[PDB]
Amino acid sequence: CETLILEKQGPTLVITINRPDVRNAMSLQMVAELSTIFSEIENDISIRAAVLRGAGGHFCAGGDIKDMAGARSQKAGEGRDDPFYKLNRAFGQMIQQVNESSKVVIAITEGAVMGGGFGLACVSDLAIAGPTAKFGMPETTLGVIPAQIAPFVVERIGLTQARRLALLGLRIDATEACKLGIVHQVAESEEQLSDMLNQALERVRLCAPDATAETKALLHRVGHEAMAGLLDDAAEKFAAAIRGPEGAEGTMAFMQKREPKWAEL
Amino acid sequence: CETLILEKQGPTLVITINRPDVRNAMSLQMVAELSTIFSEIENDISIRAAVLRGAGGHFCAGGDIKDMAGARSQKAGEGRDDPFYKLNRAFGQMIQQVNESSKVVIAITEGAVMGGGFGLACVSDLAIAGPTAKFGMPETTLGVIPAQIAPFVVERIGLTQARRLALLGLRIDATEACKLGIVHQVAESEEQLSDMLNQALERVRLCAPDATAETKALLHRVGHEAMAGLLDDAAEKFAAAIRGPEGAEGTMAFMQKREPKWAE
Amino acid sequence: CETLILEKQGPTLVITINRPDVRNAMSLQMVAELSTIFSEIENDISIRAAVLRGAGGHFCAGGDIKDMAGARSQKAGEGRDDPFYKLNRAFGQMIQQVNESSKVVIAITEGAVMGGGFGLACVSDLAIAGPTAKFGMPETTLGVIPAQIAPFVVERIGLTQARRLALLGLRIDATEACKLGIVHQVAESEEQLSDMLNQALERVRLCAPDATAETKALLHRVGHEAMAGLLDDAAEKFAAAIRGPEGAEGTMAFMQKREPKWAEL
Repeated sequence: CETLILEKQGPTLVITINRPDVRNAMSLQMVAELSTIFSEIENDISIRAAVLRGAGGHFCAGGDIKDMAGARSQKAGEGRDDPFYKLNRAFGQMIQQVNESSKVVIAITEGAVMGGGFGLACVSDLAIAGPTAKFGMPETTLGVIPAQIAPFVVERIGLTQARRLALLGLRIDATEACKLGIVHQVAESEEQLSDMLNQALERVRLCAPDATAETKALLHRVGHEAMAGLLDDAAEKFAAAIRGPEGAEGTMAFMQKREPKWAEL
Repeated sequence: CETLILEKQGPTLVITINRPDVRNAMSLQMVAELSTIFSEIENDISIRAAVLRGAGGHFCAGGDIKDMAGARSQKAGEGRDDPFYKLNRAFGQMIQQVNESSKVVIAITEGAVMGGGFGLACVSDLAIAGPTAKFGMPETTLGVIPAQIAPFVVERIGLTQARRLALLGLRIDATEACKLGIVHQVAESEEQLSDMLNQALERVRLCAPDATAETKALLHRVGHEAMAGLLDDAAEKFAAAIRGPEGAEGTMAFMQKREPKWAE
Repeated sequence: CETLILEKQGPTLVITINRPDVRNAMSLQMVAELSTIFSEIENDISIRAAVLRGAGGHFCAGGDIKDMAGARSQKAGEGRDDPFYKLNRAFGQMIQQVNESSKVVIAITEGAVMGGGFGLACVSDLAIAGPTAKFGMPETTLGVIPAQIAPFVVERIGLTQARRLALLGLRIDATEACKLGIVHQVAESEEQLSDMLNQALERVRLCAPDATAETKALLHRVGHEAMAGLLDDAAEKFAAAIRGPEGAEGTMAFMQKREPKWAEL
């Protein structure tokens, strides 16, 4: 990886965004590497959680002006052939992919949180903010549509709060972001961040990977199909988990007050 | 009823979940009794609210291990004839049915709130927690899918807050449950809990029964169909209500600065 | 306009509801004039924002009895032809229209906010409450279904908080209204109300009109079609904006550390 530092750490992969020189501005190249890492871990057993963090006290400054310059310089198509379409769309593919990943996705969100980075925060299972975290959508002030980001902001916090943020192009701080639900928690120091992150990784260790993945997929279906058919499907998944190896293991563990296999070390 | 105490009390049915010995663990039998009570009152016009409360300071400890034992020992099945399927699915049927009941459903949640109990709280029109209420999804921790509960958590508080509770299997206190919208209010004493309950029941007395039920049914349709057609249907319901008994009665009551008949 | 005082200031149309005599009870005539104004400005490119305010310290005290009496007098009919149908439906028509307007809609809500007024507040891009603001749904208390208003309350604040307000016929104050998301901010006094308005109008000045409009329409689509197809269309809108007058102008503005033309004082 050119753009990211990877580190295994028990059942959890730490992904550090590694371009502190340009405040982690997000380039097409990064997008592709993120897409790749998430595709590779998707059907991997040892990885239960993925932590997203930026090197240098900044999560993401925005896009990379260079990819835009690059795309202007290419031949103009008009459709999905247009280099600006292709450039922009890949941000949404990757964000959506991360949203639907079978892994527990944790975003540690420091300093600037913009563009693609704001999107990633909007699709995490847990987001923790550092006290300098700033979240903004200045796009319309530049005559640009926040096309790939705003839709995840609507899912994240709802239409009512998203309207205000997106259409007035506001920049907000960690405390307001937490109140709105962009992030779940705010840490008042670099220390508290660590504790909060560790507590959450503790939680990941105790939770069963297959059950966690099946649950997560059920959650994304709520509200997009009738509840009754969803619950039918949910009950089949329950019956299947009970008769499969994880549920078997989990029963034994509660019998003897001991930790289950997936939770050891 | 064997798992529930039913007490009528004006236009309000008080349903007390009554297995204090096992801190109100929810059994298939309880599921069936709840489902039956709610079908029976669905049209009984003298009942306007149902209050759900657990005896002995706990709402629901979880599922009944004995129902699972029972299912294990039955003959295994393919898919929807699997006994685990039937057992689990019945919980979601009851919860969905409570959610769509034409009555105003108030939940009073104290102590442990888990499994079916958590689901019921997530499906109430008003939920009031006592200071000791704890809400947890420990399921994935035991290699179990919280299949019939988590979906109602998502409906109740949104995907963003539900993914965190469910996927980290957290257990939260009343204040956090209120802040997220699992419950609407938190009492700080048993007394404050009674008063809030009584204020809510007073509001139920003042509200017209057929209009409350029609309104409720429309609230559930929002976001599951095109808004323009919903408003069309809603305007027909408006017209019908105005023609009918309650509208007539309601306008007069306001004209004569007096309580309407359903408030009696 | 018979019920409304209209005032233009910059690209902001200030619409003042003007029946202080009856605390701004919303008549069928008011509904018709509101719908007319929003139809006309929909293309007028000199208007960027519409501000809704009430005269005399109240936003809307409810429906107009006169319209109801009028409707009882008319020939009864069935379904679409029922005069009660017609009377009711038009309120939702207008509210939906205002919800989807291309303009940034700001609601300034004081005193009573009920009926159509509550509905409007629930479809604003930004709502600011003054300290006297009171929001209620007394309809079922009168044997009436709040048919046109409640569906927007559900979109505004969610089913969970809306079931309580609506089905117990509650009336709440400004700070509870803010906590639930009916309004986005609350003022302590008159002059704070003015600052908040001016700050919002400043943000409107800085945001480019066409991009604001395209973004707003993408936002209303979220949750009502598959995400992937929506991001497809979003990227198309992004490309077209980049290659349009507004996008070219905006990059310029940022090249020469100068305001873009749409910001022009």
